[PDB]
Amino acid sequence: ITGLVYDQRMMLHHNMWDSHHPELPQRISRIFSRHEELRLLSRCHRIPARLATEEELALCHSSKHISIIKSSEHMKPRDLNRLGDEYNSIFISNESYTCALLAAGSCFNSAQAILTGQVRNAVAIVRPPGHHAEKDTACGFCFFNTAALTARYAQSITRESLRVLIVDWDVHHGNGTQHIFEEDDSVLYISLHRYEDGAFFPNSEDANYDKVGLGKGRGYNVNIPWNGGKMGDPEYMAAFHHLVMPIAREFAPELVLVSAGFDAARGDPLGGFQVTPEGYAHLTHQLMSLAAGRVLIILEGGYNLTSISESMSMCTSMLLGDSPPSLDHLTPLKTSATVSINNVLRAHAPFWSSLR
Ligand SMILES: Cc1cc(C)cc(C(=O)N(CC(=O)NC2CCCCC2)Cc2ccc(C(=O)NO)cc2)c1
Ligand SMILES: [K+]
Ligand SMILES: [K+]
Ligand SMILES: [Zn+2]
Repeated sequence: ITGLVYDQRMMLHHNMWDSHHPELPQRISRIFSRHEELRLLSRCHRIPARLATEEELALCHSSKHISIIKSSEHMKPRDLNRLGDEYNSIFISNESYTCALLAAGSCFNSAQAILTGQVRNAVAIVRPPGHHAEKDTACGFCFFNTAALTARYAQSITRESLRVLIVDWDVHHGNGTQHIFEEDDSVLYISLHRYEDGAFFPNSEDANYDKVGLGKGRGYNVNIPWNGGKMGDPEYMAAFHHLVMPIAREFAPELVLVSAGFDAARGDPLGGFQVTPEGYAHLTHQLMSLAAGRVLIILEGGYNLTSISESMSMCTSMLLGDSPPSLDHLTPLKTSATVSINNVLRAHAPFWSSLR
């Protein structure tokens, strides 16, 4: 029923100059170990990992960007150090390119397994993350945009115009995913992210609510930016009820990809929010009502090892069919959260009749 892909070879990507960098190899092994402790692994169908090909990376990335990252596979440490400093917040090791290939190819196999009907949904415990990677550059711990590539891969084996919904609940804006699909009406990108008027990473006004897409893509980019607050379950539930789910139902996606960063969880040193594991489980179960249940959960950020292990395991439990948790929908929101939601409603009401 539920697929799961994990490969410890993705642990080889590491930071040679700061072993305490929070994007640790143990991120994925701790999540995998938690699935075993909770006896969820044996309930899933193990999907094998594989390398994405260079032709598949070219679905979203330029040949120059593919070539440069590929060239790092055999660089000396001094060259890996210099190459990394040419990007915003990037460390590179000799294994980084292969791990990025394995992360993308693992989601390709997961999407294919969903599209053949072999599994109903799937989880991908992969690293390095992807949603900060742009067409021509790496950024924010990301080399290739795994979620964006998986969307294009799905279209390449079913129908070119297959309607794919990408929900990005990582605490950071997926600037790479937004730009790749900004003019595309076949891929709806909805991102919830801490914004702080543009001061939170990645420090760009591209993440604001008035960025709704370009050309034919107008209305197919939904930014839900949080400002001046410590958001948690009530704010994310309200955004799904008023924004994500009404838009997603009207879009009627045929496939749902979740850029699932868990750095908005309580205790995360980079996020500062307090979304609980039950909150992530509620969001997952909501998305399962779409696309006849065809949901692929792809790991992005998340850096409290205990928090991400519990949170993603709760999402897998939901995909396996376990009963969703009960949450108080009457809890009052932070006042700035209501302002954020109303700003998004005003910006997207001219494009979605479900908001009018
Ligand atoms: C180079 C570096 C390393 C580490 C471990 C963290 C950070 C960091 O503090 N950052 C967020 C931030 O506010 N930087 C400001 C920008 C304005 C001027 C001064 C610092 C970067 C970052 C990138 C990606 C992700 C992610 O992918 N999360 O899922 C998280 C953090 C930098
Ligand atoms: K996000
Ligand atoms: K779009
Ligand atoms: Zn993040």
